[PDB]
Amino acid sequence: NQQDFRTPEFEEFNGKPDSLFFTDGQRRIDFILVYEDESGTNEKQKRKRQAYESNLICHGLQLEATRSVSDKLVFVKVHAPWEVLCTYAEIMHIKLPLKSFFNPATRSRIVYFILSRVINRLVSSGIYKAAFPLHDCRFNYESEDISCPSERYLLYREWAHPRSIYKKQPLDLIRKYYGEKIGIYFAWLGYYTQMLLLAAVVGVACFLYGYLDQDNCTWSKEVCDPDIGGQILMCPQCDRLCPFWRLNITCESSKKLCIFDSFGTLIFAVFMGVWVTLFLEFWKRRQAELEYEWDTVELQTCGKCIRVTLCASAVFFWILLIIASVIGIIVYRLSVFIVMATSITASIISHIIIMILNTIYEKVAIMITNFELPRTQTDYENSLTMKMFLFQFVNYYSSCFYIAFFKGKFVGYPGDPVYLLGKYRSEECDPGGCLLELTTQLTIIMGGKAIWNNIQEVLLPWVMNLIGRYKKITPRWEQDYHLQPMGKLGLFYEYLEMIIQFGFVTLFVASFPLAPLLALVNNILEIRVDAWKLTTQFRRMVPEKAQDIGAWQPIMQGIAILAVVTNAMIIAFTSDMIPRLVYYWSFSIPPYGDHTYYTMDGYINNTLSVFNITDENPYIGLGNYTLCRYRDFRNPPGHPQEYKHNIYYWHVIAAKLAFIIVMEHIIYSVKFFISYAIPDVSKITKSKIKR
Amino acid sequence: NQQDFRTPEFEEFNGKPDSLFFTDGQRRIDFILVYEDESGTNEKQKRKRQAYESNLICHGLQLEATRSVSDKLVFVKVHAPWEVLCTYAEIMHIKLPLKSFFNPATRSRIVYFILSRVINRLVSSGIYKAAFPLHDCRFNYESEDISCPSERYLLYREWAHPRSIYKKQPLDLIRKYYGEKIGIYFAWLGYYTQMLLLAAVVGVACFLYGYLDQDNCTWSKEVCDPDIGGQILMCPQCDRLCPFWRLNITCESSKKLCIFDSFGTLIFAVFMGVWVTLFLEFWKRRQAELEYEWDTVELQTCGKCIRVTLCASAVFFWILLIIASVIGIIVYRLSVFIVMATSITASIISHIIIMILNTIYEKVAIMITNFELPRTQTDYENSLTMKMFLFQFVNYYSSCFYIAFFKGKFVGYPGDPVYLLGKYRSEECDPGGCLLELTTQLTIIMGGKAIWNNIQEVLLPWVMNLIGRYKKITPRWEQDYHLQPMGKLGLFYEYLEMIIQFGFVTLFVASFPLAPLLALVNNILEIRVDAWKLTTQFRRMVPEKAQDIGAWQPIMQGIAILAVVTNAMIIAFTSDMIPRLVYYWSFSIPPYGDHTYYTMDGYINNTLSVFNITDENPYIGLGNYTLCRYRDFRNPPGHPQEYKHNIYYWHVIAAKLAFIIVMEHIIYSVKFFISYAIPDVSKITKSKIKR
Ligand SMILES: [Ca+2]
Ligand SMILES: [Ca+2]
Ligand SMILES: [Ca+2]
Ligand SMILES: [Ca+2]
Ligand SMILES: [Ca+2]
Ligand SMILES: [Ca+2]
Repeated sequence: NQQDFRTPEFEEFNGKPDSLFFTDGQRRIDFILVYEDESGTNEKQKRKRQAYESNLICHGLQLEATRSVSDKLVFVKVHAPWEVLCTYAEIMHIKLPLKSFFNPATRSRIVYFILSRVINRLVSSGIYKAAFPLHDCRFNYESEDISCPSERYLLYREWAHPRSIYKKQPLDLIRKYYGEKIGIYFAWLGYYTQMLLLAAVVGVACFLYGYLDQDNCTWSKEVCDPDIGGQILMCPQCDRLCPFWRLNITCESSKKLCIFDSFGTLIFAVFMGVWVTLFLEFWKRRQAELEYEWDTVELQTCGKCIRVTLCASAVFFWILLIIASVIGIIVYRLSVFIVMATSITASIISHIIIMILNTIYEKVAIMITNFELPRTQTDYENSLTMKMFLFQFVNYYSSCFYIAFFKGKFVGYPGDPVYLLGKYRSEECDPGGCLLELTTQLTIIMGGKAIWNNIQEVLLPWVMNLIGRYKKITPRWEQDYHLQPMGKLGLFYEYLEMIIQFGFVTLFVASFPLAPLLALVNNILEIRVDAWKLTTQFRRMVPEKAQDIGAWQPIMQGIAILAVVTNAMIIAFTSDMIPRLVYYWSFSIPPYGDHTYYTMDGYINNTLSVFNITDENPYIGLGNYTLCRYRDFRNPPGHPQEYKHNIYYWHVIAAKLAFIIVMEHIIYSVKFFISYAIPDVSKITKSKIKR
Repeated sequence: NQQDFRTPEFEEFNGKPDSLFFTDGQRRIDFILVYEDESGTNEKQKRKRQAYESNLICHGLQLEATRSVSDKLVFVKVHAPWEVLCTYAEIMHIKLPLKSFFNPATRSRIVYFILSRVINRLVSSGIYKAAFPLHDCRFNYESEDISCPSERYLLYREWAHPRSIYKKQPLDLIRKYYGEKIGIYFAWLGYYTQMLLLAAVVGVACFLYGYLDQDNCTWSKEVCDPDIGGQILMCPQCDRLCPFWRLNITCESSKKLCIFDSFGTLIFAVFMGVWVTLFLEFWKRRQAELEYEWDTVELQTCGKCIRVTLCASAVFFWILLIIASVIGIIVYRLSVFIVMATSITASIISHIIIMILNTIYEKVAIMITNFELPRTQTDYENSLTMKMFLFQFVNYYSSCFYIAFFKGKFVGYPGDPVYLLGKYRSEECDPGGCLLELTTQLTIIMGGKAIWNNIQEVLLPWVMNLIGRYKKITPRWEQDYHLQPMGKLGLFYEYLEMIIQFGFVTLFVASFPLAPLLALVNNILEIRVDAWKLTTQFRRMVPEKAQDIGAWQPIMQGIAILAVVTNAMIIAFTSDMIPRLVYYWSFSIPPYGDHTYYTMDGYINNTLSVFNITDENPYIGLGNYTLCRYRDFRNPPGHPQEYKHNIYYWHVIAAKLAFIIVMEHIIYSVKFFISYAIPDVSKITKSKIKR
């Protein structure tokens, strides 16, 4: 309880490079302590460190210290004797198998439990420079010690090196080396990859179905036809900045659309609702099986309500402010890049700004909790998880929800457009369409940002380690000291990235079916990059235990429900499928159309709405034209209700709302049945539980 | 393990009238068995019963048998000695309080558990006529024995007597006397009554709001006025059976409608969604509180899959057939009663037919499970509960779903109506409207059928007991013998009645807001009737333990979700609120209407569709009239798309679908937020859990 004496056996030896034991070699190293003290704060830190070391020795730990060969830094070796291990294995409910004994992971967990009971406070307040366990050896080389297993080398060879990309994950080795959280993260990632392979082959089937009929989609042929889709002259998209345009750029746009907008995409969206349900249910079953195999189950006012309400209101205000900022920044970045290839540059500029404001968002997300922190790890972690996920959701998915549900959805007919305010003429979608723009944005996100994110993940920790080493034989503790410490909530970031990808896959799956395939390739690379940067660059973290992914499971459930709603809204409002269907059924018939049987020909001409120049009148300056046609269902000019919504408009909007209702109800019913018909715990797992 | 000897101490004594003990008086009676044997089957029954009694004696029980004073019926008293009770309280996980000992309820439960382990099989195969515990004393009189508590007398005086209808439920006494199942049923009933009081005062406020504005609803005044609602001549409701009618019966019909069809009803529907959410959440908290207080927490292939699928298919087929039978019988009973008071007679005829087919439905619901019975009580009971509830749901709620969502919804214009087949002209709703018919049906159900059900519950057990006694001092066993035995799933029927009432309250709350009040009165009477018939009429049941209401909780969750959907559909399709709203907002304006500002005057004339006689033509025979109007939004005759749906129809249907979408999404979001914001277990309950 007092700084009676210092760390015993203060001896220096760095000759053995890959020795995890002490100088005698009898006992291994379950933790390492780092401090620099030789150069009024200095004496206070010295006294407090001496007190802490004395407490550690008195509790039963053995501390042996050495100084860095490359001086002023002193490394202290921490080991738990046999008695300490036995007594804290009796205290901490550890599921030992009863028919050296403990793998180094659980030993380091025990010693960190001891440090917490008597550790992060010293490190945070500059007292201790670092404190960590040790790796077995260098990732690329076998350990010099024959006795010590070089399982880090094995994990680098068969699991982390890109050359073994196609091999199955040794999901038992990574959990026995790193811990249950890392192991369950990688198991969840692998299962997610398998389900993505299933959804990806189904989506490729749908894509090929839409590609084989690409030569028969009548509307796309008419758009490409110069005799039908060339005669149609459209109205300018913006004010005084766009000219009158025909419908022949929409030739290529609509070929790609007919590929990406057909019955195959709707079939795939229904299948994807089913597939999300199956993914969630079978992950519940796999999670139960992993819980059994790994034994993850272990155990160890008015003013306050007013403050909670005020903080929630402040968080909501901040979220709304960031929503507006993201929408404005993407609109103004598009405007900047106006004066394709430009999309990629705009995408990377938005990515850099998003990462800057993401760092800002992390800072504000810890600040908001700073004055309301219960300091209990589980609830604080879950609250921070929810808040950070809300922020990331806001950013990433607002950039896409603006295109899907807000862009072009609230404008008017060319005569008297919807003028917002002093700066007005709110942008409408591209000539290709809102759906094609959303598809291109999702493709850019998936492909380009997955590639660049994996490259950054590979390089940034490696770059930091390289620059740290830039500024001869070194022991294990010194080598581990020159490694990036994976800070607080590091695995949280990996889970967050994968949940963002899952939201991208499921929420907007009705736009392009290749999202599961693009996520499949990304995940196949992601397993290896996350394994490699954890194995080689980042310093080894103390193992712990987790029985599930955490708040990410409720987050995924909410994303699934929101995905049903969002896919219904995408097929109804963003997509053009329902107007085509309504024409083919109830407007190519004698009461409205002229065709005898239900067909699709003469659809583009009949859908578009005329607008003659009877309206400043900025349109006459653009050209000598007199009538332009726009993507709306108003009455023709000269009608008694001209520019007002006509019978066709309300028919189509009723069909859209009816489709939303029918699809949502049927999909929710099927999801309810599948979740009901699937036992969340497998029969084999029940049988082995009975034993 | 052999029939070595009979029941010891075979003596006859009936002098003591309310003696719960044996002849000696040292030991109380924990069970009574009924058998008659003095008159090949006889000797086998004698041998089997003697073996059963010998086994009971060997296991530790003491059995004394006496014959009835009024012969051939012999009653056997069953007592558990101190050693057996102690050893089985050690066996069965009983939470005895440590700072005669056991209350007779748990003693009876233990003895019944012993009988089951070594009782129902004998009763089923005529071996034992009946097997029951005994009550302490007569309900209306004190116990003759001074020492014995007269807690049945106390329950009658304070809780079962209708004179104490305003008292609090002695919810601890009823669970300590009857058991945890009955106790939790009555606790749920009391909490349901409290929440019904809340919903009832709110609904009375909404009804008052609709009743005060009864003189300001313009459309009802127009209907009543002979100048507007009298000149409108409507088409005959049926073919060759109904005449041309004006719109003046709809005067009174619309007065009542404007009372029951107003924004107050919509506000109350939203509030009822919130109230169902709060009811479920606070019942979860109350159930946790009762689990803590009462300590209810206790513990003690291809061919098969094909058979399960076949059984599910058979169940679905039977359900559909019963749906058809119920709709056909109600339609044909209405037809019979055609050739008000007639509704009441039709209601009671339907009630009699419903009870007959309910007996048949219980028979078929046990038959379907007989050949697939796992024989484990929990799963088989849950399956039977779900199937029987599905059947009762189909009956009760299909009689109303036909009126709401199908009657008059799929018909045609009077010229060439929807002719189904050889017998055709599908019936349209009454001149008052589908909503008024639904509200009248619900009022009949609630008021008349609740009063009649309570009267039947009071009389039928009492009448059966009277006729049984029809065919001088009688001891306890003989007194209990002449009582109606609450058979299998007896408590299930009470729960089913209350859940049917809950479904009527929640699913159709958008029709009339007095449903919560009518449920409140019914439940205040129901607590007393269920207490009285259980205490005085029905024979005592063996106590059991249950920590929740059972499958009724998932059933109520499903009913809540379906009630959100059903109230949305009722307000949209069955109710006329949305057409009125659409007229007032977007059809009393210059583009369509003539009025300057938004108003509701001239709504009835503008909504109805004209139809001149240009069609057999049964309409000319009925009268000399030439044009009639009908409740549809077709084009006027002579239009280029005459009798086809017009702009008004599609605008109205789009608004109906949009309201369904918006209301469902908002209500589900609010329910999600409230269930999230409310912890399922109370804070005080958590604090006492910590102790
Ligand atoms: Ca990545
Ligand atoms: Ca990653
Ligand atoms: Ca399930
Ligand atoms: Ca009743
Ligand atoms: Ca009852
Ligand atoms: Ca809750």
